[PDB]
Amino acid sequence: ENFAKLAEALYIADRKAREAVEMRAQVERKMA
Amino acid sequence: MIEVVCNDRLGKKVRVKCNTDDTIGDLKKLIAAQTGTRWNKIVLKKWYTIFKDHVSLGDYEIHDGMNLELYYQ
Amino acid sequence: EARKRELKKNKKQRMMVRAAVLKMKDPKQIIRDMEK
Amino acid sequence: DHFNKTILPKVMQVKNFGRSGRTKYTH
Amino acid sequence: NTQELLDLLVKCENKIQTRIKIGLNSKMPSRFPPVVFYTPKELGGLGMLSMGHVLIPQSDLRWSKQTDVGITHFRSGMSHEEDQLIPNLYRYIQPWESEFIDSQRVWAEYALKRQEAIAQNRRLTLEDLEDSWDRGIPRINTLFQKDRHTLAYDKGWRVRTDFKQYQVLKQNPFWWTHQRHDGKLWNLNNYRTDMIQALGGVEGILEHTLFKGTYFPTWEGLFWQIPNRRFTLWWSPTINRANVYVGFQVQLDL
Amino acid sequence: VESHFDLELRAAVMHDILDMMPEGIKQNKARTILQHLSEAWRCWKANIPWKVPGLPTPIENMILRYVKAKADWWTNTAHYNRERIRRGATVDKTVCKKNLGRLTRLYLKAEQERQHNYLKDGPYITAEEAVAVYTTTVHWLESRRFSPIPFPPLSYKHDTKLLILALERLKEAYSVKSRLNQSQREELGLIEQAYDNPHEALSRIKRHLLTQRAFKEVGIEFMDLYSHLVPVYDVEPLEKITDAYLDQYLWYEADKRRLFPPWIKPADTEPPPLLVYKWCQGINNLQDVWETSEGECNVMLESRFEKMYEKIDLTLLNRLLRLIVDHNIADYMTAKNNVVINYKDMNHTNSYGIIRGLQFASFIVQYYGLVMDLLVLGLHRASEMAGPPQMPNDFLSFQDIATEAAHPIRLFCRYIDRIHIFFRFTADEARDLIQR
Amino acid sequence: EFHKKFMEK
RNA sequence: CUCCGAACGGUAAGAGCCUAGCAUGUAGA
Repeated sequence: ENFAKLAEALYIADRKAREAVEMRAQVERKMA
Repeated sequence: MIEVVCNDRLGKKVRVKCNTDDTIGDLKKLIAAQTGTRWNKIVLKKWYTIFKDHVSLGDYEIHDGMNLELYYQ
Repeated sequence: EARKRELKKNKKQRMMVRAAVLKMKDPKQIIRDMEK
Repeated sequence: DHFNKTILPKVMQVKNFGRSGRTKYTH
Repeated sequence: NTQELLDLLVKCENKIQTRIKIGLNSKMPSRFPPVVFYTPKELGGLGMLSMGHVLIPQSDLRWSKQTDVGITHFRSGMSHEEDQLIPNLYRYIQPWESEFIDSQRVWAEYALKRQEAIAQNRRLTLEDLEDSWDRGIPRINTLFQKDRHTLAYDKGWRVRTDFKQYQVLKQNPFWWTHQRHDGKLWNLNNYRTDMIQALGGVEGILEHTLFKGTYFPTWEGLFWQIPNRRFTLWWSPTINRANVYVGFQVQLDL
Repeated sequence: VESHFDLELRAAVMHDILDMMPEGIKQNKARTILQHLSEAWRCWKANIPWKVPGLPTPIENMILRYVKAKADWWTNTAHYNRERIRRGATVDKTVCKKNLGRLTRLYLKAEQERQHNYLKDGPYITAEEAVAVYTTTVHWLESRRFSPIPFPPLSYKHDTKLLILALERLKEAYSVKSRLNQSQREELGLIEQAYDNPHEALSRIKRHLLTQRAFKEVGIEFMDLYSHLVPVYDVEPLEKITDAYLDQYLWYEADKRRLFPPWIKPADTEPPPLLVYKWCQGINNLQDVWETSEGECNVMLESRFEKMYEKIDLTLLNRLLRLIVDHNIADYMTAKNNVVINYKDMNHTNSYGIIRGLQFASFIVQYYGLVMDLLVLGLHRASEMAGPPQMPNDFLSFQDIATEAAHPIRLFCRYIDRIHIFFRFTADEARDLIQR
Repeated sequence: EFHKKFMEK
C-alpha cells in the first residue's frame, strides 16, 4: 500500500533533483 | 636383487627374495624356508609352465613381482 | 564402475541367447528329430 | 627400494589405498 | 610456495590414476609405469602434462632389435639417479617475475626499434622482432596479428570474459587472459621434447607398443569403443604383463 | 530415503481421508483427492497462490497440512544435500542434479518473495541519500567533463567492425566445439544473417534501441559450482545481438572519452601481474610507507559489498543512465535490467534487481561501483587520486607527493565486486579516530 | 532457514 | 633405522561319450 506512495515520492524527488541539477549545470556553463 | 611372490589362493601368499643369476633349487629352498614344507615336494607353475629344478632363474627372465602359482608334489 | 556390471549383464544375456539357439535346434532337438 | 625416498615431496609409504599403518621410527 | 598445494596436486594425480589404471581391471596393481599416460597423443597415448614426481623405474626402459647379429638389448640413460618424468612445469613457464622483467627489457627495445623504423622509413619487420617475439605482456603476435585493426576497436574484454560465466553454462578459464587480445598464455613443446627425452627417445618409449614389426620398420604417422580399444590394445603388453598384476595366469580357449 | 517419507505421507493422507471427516461411510471418494492434493502441492512449488479447491473445509485443511509436511521433508533433504555439497564426500551423479534442482526452486521462491516484498513494501534507497548520490555523480561528471553517449546513427565507419566483433563473440560463446540446440540454431542463423546483411542488421538494431522498450522471457540456469553458484540466464537472439551492439558501443565510447577511472578497472591486462605488482609496488613506492619511527601505522581494508546485485535503485539507475547516456538506450537498458524471469515451471518477477546474465551488464555494474566509489572515497580524494582530465595519473600514480601526503588514503583498487584500500595516518589522527 | 542457507550456498 | 597383509571385484558359455570318494539302517506281512 505505502510502497506506491514511497515510489511516487522517490519519483518526484528524482524529477525535482534532475531539474535543479540541469538548471545548476546550465548556470555554471553560462558562468564559465 | 629380485623379489618374487610365491603365491596361492589357499592361505599361502609368500614373498621370497631370489637371487639374480641363481638357479631354482635354491629358490625352492627359500620357498620351503618361508612356507614350511619339504624341499623336494614343492612345485611352481604358471598355467602348466612347470619350472624345473635345473633351469636357471634369468633363463625364464623372472623379475621383481612375478608371482607364481604354488603347488605341492 | 557400473559399466562393468552393464557389460556383464549384456554378456550374460548374449550367452543365454546363444545357449538357447544351440539347444533349440540342437543335435538332440533338431538333428535328433531329423531322423524321426 | 632402488629409489632414494628422500627427494620425494614429504613422504610416500604406499598409495595403494590401504595405508592402515602409521610408523617410521622417528621417536 | 604452497606446500599444501603441491601435496594436493600429487594426491589428485594419484586419484586420477585411480580409475586411470583401475578402469581396465579392478585390481589397483603395484608398479604400472606412467608411460602408458605420458606418451602424447601424437604417438597414441594421452598427453598427461604432469607436475608430481612420477618416478619412472630403470627396469622399464629395455628394448632390443634383431636386425643383423641378434637381439641387441639396450637401455636409456638412468645411471645417474631415478627418472624424473615431470620434474616441474614451473621450470618451463617463465613466471610473472621473469615475465615482467623481460617485458620491461623488451618493450623499451620495441619502442626504440619502432622509432628507428619511423626515422629510417621501415615497416613492421618480423625478422627484427624475432628477438622480442617471445611473450610480451600480451603476445607480440597480437601486435603483428591479422586482426590488429579489427581487434583494436574493442576495449574492455576482461569484464566480458569475467561475466561470461553468466553468459554461458560452462566454466571458461579465461581470467588469465584473452586468447585474441592477450594471445597465448604458455608454451609446452619444449616440455614435450624433455618428456620424450626422459622416456629414452621414441624408440625407448615405444618398445611397449606392438609395432616391433608390423611391417613398419620406421616412424610413419598413420593415425586414423574406438580409442578405448585402440589404447588397451596398443598397451596390451605393457598392461597385460605379469609384473603388474598377481600371477594368476590364465590362457584362452584357442 | 525420501521415498519412504513420501509413502508415509500418502498413507497418512489415506488415513485422514478415512478418519479425518470422511463424510460418513456412504461409498466415499478415492485417491482422486490425493491427485488433487499432489496437484496443489505442485502448484505451491511454483510459489503461486493456487490451492486445492473443490472439496470441504477439513479435507482442504488436511491437504494443506500434508503438503506442509512433505515440503518440510523436502527442505530437510535439500539442507542435508547442501551440507554434503562443499566437501561432497564423493557424491553420486544422480543426487547432484536433484539437489541442484531443489536449491534452484528454493532460490526461485526466495526471489519471488523478495520481489513481492519490494512491491508491497517500500524498501526505497534513502531518497535523501539518493538525491545526494545523484548530485555527487553530477559534480563528478562536471569535474571530469565526460560528455554523454552520442547514440549511434547510421553514418559511422567502424560500426560494421563492432557488429562483426559482436557476431564473433556470440558465435564463440554459443558453439564452442560440436554443440547445438533448438534455439542455438536460431543464434547461428541470426549471426549468419548479420554477416550477410550487416546494414539491414544495424538498421534493425537501431530501430530496437530507438523504439523497443520491452523484452521477452529470460530463463535461469545455475552453474554446477560447489561453494558459490554462478547463475547463467537465457535471453533472446535478436535481443542478444542488439545487446552486444549497444554494449560494445558504450565500451568504445567510454574508452574514447575515459568514462571510467583507472582504479575501477579490471581491464586490458592480466589480473595477477597488474594487480599484484602494481599494488605491492605502490605499497612500496609510497612516501616512507614503511617508516614507523614516529609511531606511524598502516592498515589494509579488503572486503566485498555483497550488494551489487538485487539491491539497486532501478529508478536511480534510469536517472543516472539518463545523466550519462541518451534517453533511448538508457531506457532500453533500464527495461532489460528488469524485463522478465522464468524458471522451469515458475515465472519469477522482475523489478527486483539487475539481470547480470543480460549483455551490457558489466558496464552497468562498473558504473554502479563507480557511483559507490565516488560516495565512499569522496570528491577531493578521488580528484587527487585520478588527476585532472588534462593530465591524469597512472593506476597508482600522482601528480606530486603532496597529492597523497594530504589525505590518509594513498592507494585504492576495485574488482567487479571486490575492494581494497591502503591508508597511512599519523598517531594524532589515530588517537582521534579511536576516541570517536 | 532459507536466509542462512541462501547466504552460505 | 627393521611396520611384513589377505579374500572378492578373475578365469565365456557350450551339445556327443566316459569314469567315482559318498549316503538308509526302518515300517510291515
